[PDB]
Amino acid sequence: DIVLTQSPSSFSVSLGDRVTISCKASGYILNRLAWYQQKPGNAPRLLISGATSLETGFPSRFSGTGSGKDYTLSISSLQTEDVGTYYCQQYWSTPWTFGGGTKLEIR
Amino acid sequence: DIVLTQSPSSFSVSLGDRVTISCKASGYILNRLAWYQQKPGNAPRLLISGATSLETGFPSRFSGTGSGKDYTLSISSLQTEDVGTYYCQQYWSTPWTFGGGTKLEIR
Amino acid sequence: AVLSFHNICYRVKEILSNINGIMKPGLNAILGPTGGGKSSLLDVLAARKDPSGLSGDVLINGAPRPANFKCNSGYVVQDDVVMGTLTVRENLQFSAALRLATTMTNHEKNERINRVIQELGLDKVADSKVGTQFIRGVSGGERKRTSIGMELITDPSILFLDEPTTGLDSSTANAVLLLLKRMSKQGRTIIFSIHQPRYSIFKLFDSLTLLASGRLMFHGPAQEALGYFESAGYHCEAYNNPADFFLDIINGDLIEKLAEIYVNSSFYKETKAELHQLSGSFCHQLRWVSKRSFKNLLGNPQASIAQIIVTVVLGLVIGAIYFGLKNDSTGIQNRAGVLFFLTTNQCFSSVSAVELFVVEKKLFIHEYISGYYRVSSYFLGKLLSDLLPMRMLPSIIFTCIVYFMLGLKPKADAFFVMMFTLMMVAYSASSMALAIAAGQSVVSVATLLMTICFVFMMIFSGLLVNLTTIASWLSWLQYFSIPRYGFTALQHNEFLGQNFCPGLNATGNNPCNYATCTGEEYLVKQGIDLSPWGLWKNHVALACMIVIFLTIAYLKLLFLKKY
Amino acid sequence: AVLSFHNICYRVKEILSNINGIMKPGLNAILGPTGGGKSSLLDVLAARKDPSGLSGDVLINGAPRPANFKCNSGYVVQDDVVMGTLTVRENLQFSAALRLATTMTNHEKNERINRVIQELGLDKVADSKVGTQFIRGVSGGERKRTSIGMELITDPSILFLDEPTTGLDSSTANAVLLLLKRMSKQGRTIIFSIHQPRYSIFKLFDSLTLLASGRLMFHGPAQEALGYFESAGYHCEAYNNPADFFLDIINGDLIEKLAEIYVNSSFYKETKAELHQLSGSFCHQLRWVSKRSFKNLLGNPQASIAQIIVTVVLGLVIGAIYFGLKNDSTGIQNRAGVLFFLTTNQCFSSVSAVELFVVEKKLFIHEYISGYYRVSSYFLGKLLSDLLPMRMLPSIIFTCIVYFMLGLKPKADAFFVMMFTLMMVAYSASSMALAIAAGQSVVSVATLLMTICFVFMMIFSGLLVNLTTIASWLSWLQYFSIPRYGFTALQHNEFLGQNFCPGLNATGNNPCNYATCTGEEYLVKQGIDLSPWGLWKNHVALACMIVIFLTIAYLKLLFLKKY
Amino acid sequence: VQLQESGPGLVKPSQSLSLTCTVTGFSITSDYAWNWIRQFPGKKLEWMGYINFDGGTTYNPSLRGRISITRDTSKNQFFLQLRSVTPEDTATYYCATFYGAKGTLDYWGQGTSVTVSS
Amino acid sequence: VQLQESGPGLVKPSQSLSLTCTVTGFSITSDYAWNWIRQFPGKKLEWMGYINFDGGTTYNPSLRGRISITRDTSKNQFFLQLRSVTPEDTATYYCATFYGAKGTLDYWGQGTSVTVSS
Ligand SMILES: CC[C@@]1(O)C(=O)OCc2c1cc1n(c2=O)Cc2cc3c(CN(C)C)c(O)ccc3nc2-1
Repeated sequence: DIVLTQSPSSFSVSLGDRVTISCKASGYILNRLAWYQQKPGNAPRLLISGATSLETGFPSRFSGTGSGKDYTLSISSLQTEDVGTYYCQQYWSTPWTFGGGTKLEIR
Repeated sequence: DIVLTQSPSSFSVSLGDRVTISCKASGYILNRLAWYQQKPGNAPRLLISGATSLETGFPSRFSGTGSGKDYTLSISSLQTEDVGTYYCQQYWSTPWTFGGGTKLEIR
Repeated sequence: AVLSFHNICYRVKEILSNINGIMKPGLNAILGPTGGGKSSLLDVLAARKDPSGLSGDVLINGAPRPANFKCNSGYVVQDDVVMGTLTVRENLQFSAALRLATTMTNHEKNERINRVIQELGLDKVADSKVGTQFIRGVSGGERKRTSIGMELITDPSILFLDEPTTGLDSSTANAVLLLLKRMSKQGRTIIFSIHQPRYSIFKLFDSLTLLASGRLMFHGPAQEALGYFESAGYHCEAYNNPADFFLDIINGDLIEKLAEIYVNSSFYKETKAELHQLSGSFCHQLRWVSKRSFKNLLGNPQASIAQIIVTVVLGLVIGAIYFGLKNDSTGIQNRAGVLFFLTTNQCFSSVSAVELFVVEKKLFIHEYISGYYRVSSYFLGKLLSDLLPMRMLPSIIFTCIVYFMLGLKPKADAFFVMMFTLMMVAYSASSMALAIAAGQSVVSVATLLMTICFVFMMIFSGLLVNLTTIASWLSWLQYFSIPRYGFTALQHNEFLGQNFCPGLNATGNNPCNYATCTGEEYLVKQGIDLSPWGLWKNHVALACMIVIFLTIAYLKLLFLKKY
Repeated sequence: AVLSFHNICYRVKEILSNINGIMKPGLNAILGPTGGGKSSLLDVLAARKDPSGLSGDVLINGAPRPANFKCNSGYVVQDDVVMGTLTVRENLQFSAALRLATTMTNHEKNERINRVIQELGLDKVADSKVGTQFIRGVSGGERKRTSIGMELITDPSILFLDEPTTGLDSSTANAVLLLLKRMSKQGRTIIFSIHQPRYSIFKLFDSLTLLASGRLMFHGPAQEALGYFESAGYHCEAYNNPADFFLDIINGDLIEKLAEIYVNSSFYKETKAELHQLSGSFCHQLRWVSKRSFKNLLGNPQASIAQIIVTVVLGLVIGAIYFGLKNDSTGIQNRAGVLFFLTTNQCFSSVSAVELFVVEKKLFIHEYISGYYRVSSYFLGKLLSDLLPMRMLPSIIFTCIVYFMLGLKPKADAFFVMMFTLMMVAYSASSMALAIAAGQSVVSVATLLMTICFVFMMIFSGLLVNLTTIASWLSWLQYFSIPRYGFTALQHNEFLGQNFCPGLNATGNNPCNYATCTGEEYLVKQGIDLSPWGLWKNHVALACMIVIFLTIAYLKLLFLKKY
Repeated sequence: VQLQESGPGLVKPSQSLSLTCTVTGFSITSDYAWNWIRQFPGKKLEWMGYINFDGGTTYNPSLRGRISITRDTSKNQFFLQLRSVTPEDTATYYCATFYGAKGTLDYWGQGTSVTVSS
Repeated sequence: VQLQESGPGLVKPSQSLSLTCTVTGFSITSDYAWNWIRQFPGKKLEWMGYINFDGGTTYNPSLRGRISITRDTSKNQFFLQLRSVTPEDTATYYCATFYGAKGTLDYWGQGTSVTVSS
């Protein structure tokens, strides 16, 4: 199938920082790369569809810049309400594998 | 090609009337049937796409109910600002023929 | 009973000038080289040539040849025209059915065979299969006897043989010729032609004739040939074959000189004083023709079963490759591909029909000139015997196997629509092959034509090119293609209730077109009707093509140059 | 110079017991029936059989057969092994190139032919083309002479002939035999076998031998055969062929009785007192093999030009059907269809490759046992002569015609990538066909197989079924298919910069998927790489398949049972 | 648009499992595809399989023969029947809603946990 | 999003015709296809042909060899060059904007009239 390796399994950032979460694919997804955001105790809220679009209900800070296999998410000047567990998903094939899911931290 | 016969080339209706404009196709369009509205001295403003949808900027009175070849438009309780020249278009093939264009009148 | 002839000029190019003589009740022999008229004069006396090409007369017992002459005389072709896939009893019952009177009893049909098979010495091999390359059978020396028995049913007084010795061994052919010598005294006039004869053969004749480059060199009894050519200027040397010394004269140990000798032959003068004294039911026809090819069909597993094994295995492989076609974005490609493949296979397997008629062409010619059947009886029988069963089965083997493995539309009627459509396309491709094969003895030619032909038709079948996107002076060619109508019918049969964008119901609205999210969108984009007439229009087109191509085959088999 | 032998037992099944005799410098004849050993003993004395099957000895002038015996003796096959598509001068220069010494002069190669063609009486037909079915040429009676001249280059003292009379007319064969009689006194020992001989042939021999059902019946000079069989109990009747009366003894006007007569033959006792006195360069090899098949290629328009004309038409027909493939929703179907059709076409013409080796199989066997070439010289020459040019051209005819009419990707490199890919797939399908058809004399077998393989390879090529949607225990079969790699390379070559949703730029984002709005989406959905290695991976796979299938062909031509 | 699960939060091993997702605000026969997800402790998400709007269904090939999805259309329900349940797949289960054209898991359930012990 | 024509409202017959549609609020190299329409007196609309965002173009097959559409990308213009103009096609001309995914003539010009007389 297609496994989505979020090689940075975690981070340690501070407020007002531009963090870049990679999501390395095991095959060409062609911008079929979703981003979710699971706060602890909740279902994954959809964040970015199409690997470049955005979902209504977020600031214009989360932005996906992906091409081919090396998809990534850019969070410019993150907030307090944006620490979570970001899962990248491929919806190209049928077995919709998710990413490992990075987890932001505060130093 | 595909010719769009608006067999009712004209009408003679009154205000608050439900008028039904037919648009007989010379082939299967599969809901690829647009409706425009040309006020005299203007370009055709788009009215209905997909033969069942609607375009923002109109009341919920214009409604397309088409299936197969016998597409039609229903104007329930038309207003004074709705007399015009309604052209039906197929955007299925490349040679995008329009309809003859009916023209409403007031008795 | 005697034969007689006078002043025969035969052209298309006169490879003859004129041949004079009579043939007594006995053993008439024609000798010479292959380039000579030794094979053409025999077709003249057996009326196997164009009468307009013939010039002189054929006078029999003071009467010309009637239309009844071919119905009471027997000509045997040099190759084995017998049914080696059948047995002697079955084949002689066939030849008894189409030659004996309808009033005659089936007991009489049992007895008259036993008056002949007992005579031929074939009582050992009565029920023994005659023999094929793939089925061991009787030796060829009695295949010759089998054909002769096939031409002795109604007791013809006049027998004709095309090279009774070629194709057999030496002592093998002697047993045929001694049987014919037994026939030489029972009031049967045997007229034949032998290439490279032998003195063992030469010592038992009654009358002899020599032809060379369309020139006559001898007539009369067989003994005096050696007596005459001594006076020509030669002498038969010590221990030489007389029948080979008769060809020692021909090619210079010239033709005009020897012919002038024959003009001043006393053997010709007696014949000059002789000749100028002379010259001065359908249901039954379909009851047994169907059976014979039916037993040919059963008696050949390597062509009947071997084309079912290919059908079964390829029925299962296609059942394993596809196996439950999904209703996803790849479903359109798979369904169209398999329908494509099943249709193309039917078509291309039907280039084996060219085998049926091309192999049976020479037998058809001899059997119709003998008058065993009307041409339409042959045509309504063999199609009932081979076109019907061998194409009903694979259209059922494919249909039963690949339908429920692949999961094609799970309705009762669609299963049988696919069954009937494959049946019709098998018939239609076979009918074309039948039109393009009728009246041709070559295989490599026709098969070559059929093969390009289908390769063009598939380009118009609708998969390799979208038929609506062809220049309008080519879009009339999309009607001359059999793989178009069957493939269109299958796409119409299967793509109606289907959907191919999972999670996206498209039948109400198709947002974001260029999608092909339902069966109708793919079907219309191919230029195929959605009305229920759009299905059976293909079937009536295929039925008309069957009838037209069978009529072209019928006319080619009718207007064929049988001579 | 004499031949001699003693106590020969030959099995696979002993159709022999033991044959004893010597052959003087003269005219040695072997007679009998076809089932007898008359065709096997000649292969024994010419060393054309398995030595392990051989038992006894072959002693020549007090010396056994060395490895040099085949390089200084000449065996002539029954059928016309000559190049009827070439002329006598060209073919005899070929046979002079591979048999005369490299040190010998080209003037000597001009002269030694003229010492032989002048002897054969073929000075009239020196530059006249020998003859084909489709090119009128010399008569077959001198085709026999042409082969004999091919086996007289280095002046072999020992000549062997496989049935010098069969295949020719009577006076036609006499002119061959009188030429051999001229060779019978020039110190050339001719050893041959004739089926159904004649007294005109029989009157000029020097030594005679009779075989029947693997049993020896005569040895010694040819005159005394008639003298011996009188004492056996028979008498040659008045005016009978002596050579045919010698077979009158065989089949009952038993075998053990006549053999026991031969054991007590004085002709055998003298031979018993005789035998027990006895028993007691590569660049040059490729310089001319390429030329011969090259002139075969030029001297056959019906196979060389006839396979161009078609390519030319189809290239034009395919140029007219598609003609400017649009970048709309139908563009994917058309581009994939044409690319599919081209790959398939190449594979199918490759199926006539069998006709190269299967027809040239018997000539290859005789020519290698004669020692004209190393097997690799034949294999590096014929592929240079027929595999190279006949597949470089259609891969250029298609490429030049259908590229700019259809409007395939308008770059310089893509034109040549398509050119090279079609060239490689032509080579690869021809290589597979060559491996299947190496070492098989049958055509209908392999041709059936190659079609079967291809019809399976195409089912996997990627159009008729989506390769990613196959069960994982079948997705390993997608690597054994030649139409997969070429078709993948063409899809990779053409579908890179393309777009197919007009008005919808898809390379930035593809809203509303299930759309296939760019070339990459179609290419990936087929399971095809997008990296530039994904293109040439197919080419290296095809190059490895060429080398592997040519090696399988090379081993089949090497490990073939030549005997 | 509005999903919710209701089922046993415990089960004996190697027998079965039943979950039910009742959909309000929308009819499961109208437009979308409806799928299940499970998230293990030591959080890793794992999509399980979707039932189409017209009863057709496709399941995650890792879960073959074990998962089945049925539906009761007369009250907008679809059922997760998971058989021969090992104690290892004691994950938190969800029902979710897939657009088809947008392509993403647009809507989710609330979250039911299944503990497979004895 | 914002189109406008500017050209001669008259022409001699059988020579040529030039119209220019300057697009503001959007770049004609970005997304859409850009087409022309004409509406005759005795109003009947007639779509003429579109130039794609990447220079490719497709024209109405009734107007073969007579219509050509060029583009000057450096200022967002596309040009209607109509040659051998008969006096019969004296229609009111428009430039319009086509979505591709929505499929409809979403945006239109203002309306330029061409009278072909002498
Ligand atoms: C595309 C149809 C098909 O691949 C199939 O799926 O069914 C079987 C089959 C096919 C094509 C061809 N054949 C078949 O049996 C035989 C054949 C001969 C062809 C010849 C003549 N051969 C003797 C080389 C051509 O010159 C060109 C294209 C040819 N295409 C084909």
